[PDB]
Amino acid sequence: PVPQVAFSAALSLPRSEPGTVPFDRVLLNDGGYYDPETGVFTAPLAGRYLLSAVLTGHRHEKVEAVLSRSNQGVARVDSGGTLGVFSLILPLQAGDTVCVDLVMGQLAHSEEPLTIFSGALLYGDPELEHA
Amino acid sequence: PVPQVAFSAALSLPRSEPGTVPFDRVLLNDGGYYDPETGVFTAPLAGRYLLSAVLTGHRHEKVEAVLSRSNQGVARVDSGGTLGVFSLILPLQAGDTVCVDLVMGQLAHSEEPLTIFSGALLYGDPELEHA
Amino acid sequence: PVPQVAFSAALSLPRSEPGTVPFDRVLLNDGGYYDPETGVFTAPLAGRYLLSAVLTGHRHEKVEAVLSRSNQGVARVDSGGTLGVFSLILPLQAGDTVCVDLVMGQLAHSEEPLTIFSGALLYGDPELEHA
Repeated sequence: PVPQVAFSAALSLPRSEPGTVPFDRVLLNDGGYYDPETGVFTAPLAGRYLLSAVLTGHRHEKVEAVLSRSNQGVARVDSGGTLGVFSLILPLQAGDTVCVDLVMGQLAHSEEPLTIFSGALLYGDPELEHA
Repeated sequence: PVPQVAFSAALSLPRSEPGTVPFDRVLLNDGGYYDPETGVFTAPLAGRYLLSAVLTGHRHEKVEAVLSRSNQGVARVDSGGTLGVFSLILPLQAGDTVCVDLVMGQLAHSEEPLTIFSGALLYGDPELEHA
Repeated sequence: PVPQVAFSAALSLPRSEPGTVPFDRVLLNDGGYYDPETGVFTAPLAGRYLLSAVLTGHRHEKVEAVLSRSNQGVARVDSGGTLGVFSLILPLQAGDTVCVDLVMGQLAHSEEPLTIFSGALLYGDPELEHA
């Protein structure tokens, strides 16, 4: 079959927001699949997919590292301003969910950056089984 | 059918040029399709394609943002040293034309950087119609 | 036929290493094909592939440029801290091998950074011949 799924959204709100930023730029993503408002990414794709996250510089320090399902830790989108970090590929389980850790030092500063999260389907698993 | 099109060129001229730079490194692009001398990109591909522009740092300030056909503004290749900015995907119309705006402040300095413009075909629209 | 090959490894050793870093994070690469311990990349893929190298900043100066088979020089993974530099595409010969040049100034400092080398197959040459 052909899952033909693509997904990508852009954030550009005006100024001071009440908290974290949602996404109003629907560029391409009918099913949505991964809500960037909560970051709860439910990926049924099953296959090989191209993921790309935009890394804010923020040289003021702190450690950003997104959790990865099945191992926790695992920085695929690593930002240092059984466990390893990867960027190109994407070892993800069917239905599993990814979550961002954003807490590595309390005494810090207050800020609200912006981030773009795109990720398009490249190839899906076409059975590929052999009894 | 199979449009099988790829296009990408590299710039590396010696030193001071009389103005903007052309491209003499033919890596892979028989049809050419998008003239990087004028930037008039006529894309007949129609489908999903992979585009990648190289961002010069130039921290000296000024705002670089490439125009996008149908809306004007629209920074897909955004560089800040209905309208939104995207990097991974590429919503382009068949025959559409992309153009860069490079004017956001007159009182500035004179310089001539270099830029690499690669972009390879990923998947094309194979009819996909259903009466 | 279907070569179905993917390859990518991650390095994260503890602290001071005796020399260059190997790779213990097997993310996806059964054949291996390109040993990152020596960098001797033997690519039989033959087709179009997506390559991505991670560039360490190292603003302390020096010139890093990976050699390219068939021409020598040719900086595909260029880092300046018949010959041209490209990043997206990948003009590689079947069986040829790529090697990194890491010597552009003797009077320098001693350091041992880390690097991630991923590269996944996109499309292979399916005969495409026409007597």
